[PDB]
Amino acid sequence: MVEFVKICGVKTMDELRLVERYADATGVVVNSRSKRKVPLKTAAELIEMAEIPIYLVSTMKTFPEWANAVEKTGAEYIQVHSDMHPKAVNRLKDEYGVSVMKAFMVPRESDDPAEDAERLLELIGQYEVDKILLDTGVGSGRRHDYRVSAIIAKEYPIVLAGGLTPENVGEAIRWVKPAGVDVSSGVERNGVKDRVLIEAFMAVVRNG
Ligand SMILES: [Cl-]
Ligand code: NA
Repeated sequence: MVEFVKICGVKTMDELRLVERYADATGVVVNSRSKRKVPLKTAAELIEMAEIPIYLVSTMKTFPEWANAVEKTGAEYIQVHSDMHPKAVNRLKDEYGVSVMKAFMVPRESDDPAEDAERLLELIGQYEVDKILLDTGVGSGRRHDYRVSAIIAKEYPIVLAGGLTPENVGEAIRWVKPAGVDVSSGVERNGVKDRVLIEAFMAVVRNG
């Protein structure tokens, strides 16, 4: 049983209200290399009208960048998609009172997933965050990424992310057994959050 579902990358009020009927959390992307990027003012509006937790999602690297974006948007939740220092992560929680989900890339430095898993756990232990997101990759290495993530998921209630779709999320869940899943383009139709795709995704998460 997955307890947490996040649909990331809402760009409009229409996409937000749709996602809110299904997801435990959503996210709005700023100051990042992303098709879902919106200006800070646009993110500030979605953050104000959201009725579920909405993450300010970004690859911003430095404290002043994050601090400016938190001041301008009023974000309560942030998703740090970068290797900003745990000390800088902690400064944001104390000085702005935000909850943090930290995203980690799944390393592919060994053919044995257990060794990539050991390296990943030592990086994760360096942070004090509400939530751990594991961002899985593509191609043939994806099966390796699931094997790594499955080891991590025994130690932390991780959120599994990366290329999830209605067609493949069932295998990802019973392979990795995460506490949560995160999906973006897998529930888009021509780049718009799509109700029928979301319902197909949720059916798998709730069924088995
Ligand atoms: Cl936190
Ligand atoms: Na705007």
